[PDB]
Amino acid sequence: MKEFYLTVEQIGDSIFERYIDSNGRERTREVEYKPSLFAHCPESQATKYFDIYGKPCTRKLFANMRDASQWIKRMEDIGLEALGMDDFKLAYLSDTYNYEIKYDHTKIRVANFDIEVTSPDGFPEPSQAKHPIDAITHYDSIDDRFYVFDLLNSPYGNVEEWSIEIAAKLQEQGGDEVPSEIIDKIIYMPFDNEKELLMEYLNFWQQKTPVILTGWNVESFAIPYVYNRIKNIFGESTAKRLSPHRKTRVKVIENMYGSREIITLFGISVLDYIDLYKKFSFTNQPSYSLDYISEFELNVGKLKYDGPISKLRESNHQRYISYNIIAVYRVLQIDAKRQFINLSLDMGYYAKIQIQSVFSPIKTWDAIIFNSLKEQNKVIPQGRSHPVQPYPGAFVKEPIPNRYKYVMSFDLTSLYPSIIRQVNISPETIAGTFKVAPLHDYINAVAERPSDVYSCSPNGMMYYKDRDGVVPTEITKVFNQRKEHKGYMLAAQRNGEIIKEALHNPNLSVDEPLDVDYRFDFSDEIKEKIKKLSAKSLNEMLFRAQRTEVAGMTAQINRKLLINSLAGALGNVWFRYYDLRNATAITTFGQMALQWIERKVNEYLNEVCGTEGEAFVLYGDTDSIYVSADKIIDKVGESKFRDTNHWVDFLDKFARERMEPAIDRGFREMCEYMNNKQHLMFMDREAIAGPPLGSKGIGGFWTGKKRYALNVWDMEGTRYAEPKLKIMGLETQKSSTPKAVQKALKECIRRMLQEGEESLQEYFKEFEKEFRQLNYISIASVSSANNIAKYDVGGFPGPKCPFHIRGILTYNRAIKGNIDAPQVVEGEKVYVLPLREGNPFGDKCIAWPSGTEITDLIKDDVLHWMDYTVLLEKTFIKPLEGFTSAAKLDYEKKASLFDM
DNA sequence: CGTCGCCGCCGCGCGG
DNA sequence: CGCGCGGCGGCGA
Ligand SMILES: Cc1cn([C@H]2C[C@H](O)[C@@H](COP(=O)(O)OP(=O)(O)OP(=O)(O)O)O2)c(=O)[nH]c1=O
Ligand SMILES: [Ca+2]
Ligand SMILES: [Ca+2]
Ligand SMILES: [Ca+2]
Ligand SMILES: [Ca+2]
Ligand SMILES: [Ca+2]
Repeated sequence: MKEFYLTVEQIGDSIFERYIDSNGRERTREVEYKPSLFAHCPESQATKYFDIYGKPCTRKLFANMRDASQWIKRMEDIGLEALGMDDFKLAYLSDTYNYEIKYDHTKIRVANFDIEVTSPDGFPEPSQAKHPIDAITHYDSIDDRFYVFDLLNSPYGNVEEWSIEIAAKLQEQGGDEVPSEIIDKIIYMPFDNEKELLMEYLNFWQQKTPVILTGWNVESFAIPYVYNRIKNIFGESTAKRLSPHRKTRVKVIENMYGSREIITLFGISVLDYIDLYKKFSFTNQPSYSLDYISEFELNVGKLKYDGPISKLRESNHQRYISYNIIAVYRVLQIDAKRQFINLSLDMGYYAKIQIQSVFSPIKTWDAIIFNSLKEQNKVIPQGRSHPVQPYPGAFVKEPIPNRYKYVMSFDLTSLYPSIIRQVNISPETIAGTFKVAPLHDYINAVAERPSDVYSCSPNGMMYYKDRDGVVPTEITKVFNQRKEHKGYMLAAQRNGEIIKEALHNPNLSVDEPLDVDYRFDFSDEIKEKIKKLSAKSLNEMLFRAQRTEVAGMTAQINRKLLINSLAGALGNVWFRYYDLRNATAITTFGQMALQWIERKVNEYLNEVCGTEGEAFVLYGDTDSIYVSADKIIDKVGESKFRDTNHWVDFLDKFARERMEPAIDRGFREMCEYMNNKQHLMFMDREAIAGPPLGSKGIGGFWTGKKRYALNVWDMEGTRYAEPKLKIMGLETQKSSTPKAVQKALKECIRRMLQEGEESLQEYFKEFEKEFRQLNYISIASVSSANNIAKYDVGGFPGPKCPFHIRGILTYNRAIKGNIDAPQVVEGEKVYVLPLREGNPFGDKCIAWPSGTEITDLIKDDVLHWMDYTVLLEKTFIKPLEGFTSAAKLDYEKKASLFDM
């Protein structure tokens, strides 16, 4: 096979590399790598190395990496550019793997672990590590086994061995309901003392050294606790055995609030799953406990136990160990679904970076670009110092707040990357500048043509048309990958809707799910078989369809994020190719493109309908437009349609056959105007929205910029079995809004758009009556706990203290002097509740860590003093009044003459 | 060390 | 609750 690296590190003058050899075996080597850097030379000397501007360079080969680094410093002291890859391990990887990397995931050791630490005196601080580690479950991807290390004797209690038999039994049998599919995969090892446990762990770690190290909060907890506990018991050199090269560093993350010291293990790539999940999942959650994320992702119940966790080992060691094992598997199950590890490996190997660098698009793009340029013997520029400067972004149209019955949206495919490709925006393609007219002049096509030679953006920039820049070239490759995966995703989604439809008539039989590839549209043959299947098989197929969809979503949306990050990186000072001329060229062009097509769509539809000056485009944001279709529907007449799907077909056909061709012509004209290198402004129909035929639903409404709701029947070619609410910006979409409130506000909107004013009034009235029965968690707001110490004055709110910080301070006073109460962690999420006047907490609100029940100490008092009225007024009624007034509806029935 | 736009809540200090 | 301004949180692109 083709060799591929596992991990790479620079230690002084040595590259330490772990890799898979041609035989598929893990090896390690130390290389005294001689790096090269470059300096400009006279045009009058022979060379094959040139910078991106075509200036000739001479290669400087160094005896070792430290010499190379010192040369950089001397070049700074002289005042001359030191060119080339100054991250010597990226140069090493480029030299060693001078080909597209084919990796075999089965050869890569992915370790998933978690630890248990019994602690009576509060949260066990990793940097102190003063309490015994009493359980480690370490899953190994290569062995496919859960290795369980269990402490039997501790200063906090001596316990019996864990029973695998009881762990397999149902909870109703007194068991732990450890899923049957992993029972045979548990290798259980009890220990009489913590020393032997840790020594055996390290020996085990030596035999099965993780390449990818993951788990839940392992970077902030498990890793530093294990390292520090071992350091406390045995000394540093023994702790350093967690690194295959025996080197570690104790380092902080730079922020703007506080600091936390994490452990860098040289020769391992740590990908904490919480960090994988936060970057790649495209959610914001009220809580990031594994219980919460597991319930959300997998619909599994919370791990249930009595008393505090600090007493669990003592009271019920059986369950303690089982819940440790189950916690590991749940991360595996989340990954099986989301596929973030797979995504990380893909991106990592593509860029030829340390895998853990996927968290950093700047590092990723820096390495992609460097490899692309090196292939052509081109030399990258030195990174420079730049002051942070604000620059303009997208255009957003101000909508007229109103109901909107029929709506068709259109959206530009991958806007910013396509602008980069169309215009040819790249560091080395800058051709010069032209004299800019006000942007509206370009929008209305009244400004003089920018250039007859070069490709232009209305910010004044000009670019070469003779050849593609490295940015367009490299961004196009990832874009194409993205497109493929989006194709798989949408097809899985369409297939899902076919299964949903079929589920309306399940056939009563014993049968199996069809063996199909969900990434491809179901054939007619498959459709007919599905029409003959039982609910059991259809539901299992739907589950499989939805899993394929999720897999496709992960692959596509994060490649989208990566290509969009290239456009953003051009506006970040740490990017090697930082250039505000290029970042602004993208965004200004975007503002022109949007407003230009607004004009064209308006001009086109006015002609179709025989009017003048009327606005059809009601809204737009960045690259999408929302077109009112009322008049199109009205021109045929609502009476003429058989059912909802019929007018949906009609709008789909009208958008695909009349509007899209007009949109294309309008954009082809803009391309010529700007003299761009390649027409790539592709604006397709996205949504078809409206109320059900014959109903009193309003279809959609806008309250303002980035705030609207639509009743969608068709989204980029996916015809839904049941209409789906597209809601943006409104309170239903915010992680800060109470759960039950999100739910009720969503149902109010559903009723408004699908059913009408009377249905909405019927629901509101019922919610208002029953609201006081809602569980306190379901009605708590959520916020992030930032800068607590800034607003802490003696335990009481300082000047300008935010509401939620006030709540935290109230909580702190209430729990003061209590070792075992959950402390609020700076930066993490809190639930927030209003408190009625004259409560014992001595303030108007209280906040506690999210995802958890509030400590039993103050729960009863919180539940008794919760201010439901404030809750109902602030989180529900005020948002609802905002919706309804915008939609010109009343949520409460107004009095009429009929009341006699 | 991808970006900007822009919403609503809140504290504050008004606003004769 | 009448109002904007700045801080904040949190999405929407
Ligand atoms: C989502 C997102 C968009 N944008 C900008 C760049 C996008 O091109 C532009 C439009 O956003 P989107 O329409 O959400 O995304 P897109 O056009 O790039 O991709 P798609 O084909 O799925 O429509 O807004 C960002 O800068 N960062 C982001 O995270
Ligand atoms: Ca635990
Ligand atoms: Ca788009
Ligand atoms: Ca599209
Ligand atoms: Ca059937
Ligand atoms: Ca869009």
